[PDB]
Amino acid sequence: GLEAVRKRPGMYIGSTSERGLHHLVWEIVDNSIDEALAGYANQIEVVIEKDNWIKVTDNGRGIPVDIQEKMGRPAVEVILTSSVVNALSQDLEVYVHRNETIYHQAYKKGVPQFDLKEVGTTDKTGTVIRFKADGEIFTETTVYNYETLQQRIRELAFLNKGIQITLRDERDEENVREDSYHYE
Ligand SMILES: CSc1cc(-c2sc(-c3cccs3)nc2C)[nH]n1
Repeated sequence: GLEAVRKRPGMYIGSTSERGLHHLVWEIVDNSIDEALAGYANQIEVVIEKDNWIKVTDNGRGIPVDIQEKMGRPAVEVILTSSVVNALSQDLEVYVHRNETIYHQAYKKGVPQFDLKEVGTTDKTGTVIRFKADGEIFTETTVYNYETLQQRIRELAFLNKGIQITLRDERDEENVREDSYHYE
């Protein structure tokens, strides 16, 4: 049902301009805040990578992977194929650390490029998400802005005392810059 979303993305997101670009980030970030609020996440990271991809990482429990009873498809796929961010992203990747394992799947405009598969072992838990906005949609600007992301990270941490939130800009490879907030 993400096919409508790439037709009238105005209800879902509101304006395809620069402010709609930065709202993708708060979508994913909301999820890690949930994991914090439930009592399992305490650490969260945001990076703007080269070519303006975006990476969010937390140490919560990891998205559920168990197979569902309606179609035999994993929980994590059923969930992402309903994601606004995923629909309006031209590429998107996910890594999950769960059951002592590292699972992985990868999309185009919300269409799964292959079945969830196992790619390693772990003794951690958590989720990683990387995505790259669909330019044919966000015509105007595909460049993120540090100050804007930075101000909002700072309010979120002050709103969630005890939780370490970090931002980093890796676009200028020779000059890497970082801020980390952790209110007692
Ligand atoms: C950074 S994206 C992300 C997604 C999630 C989780 S954790 C979860 C769980 C549901 C039930 C038990 S853990 N669901 C999602 C979507 N955390 N971080």
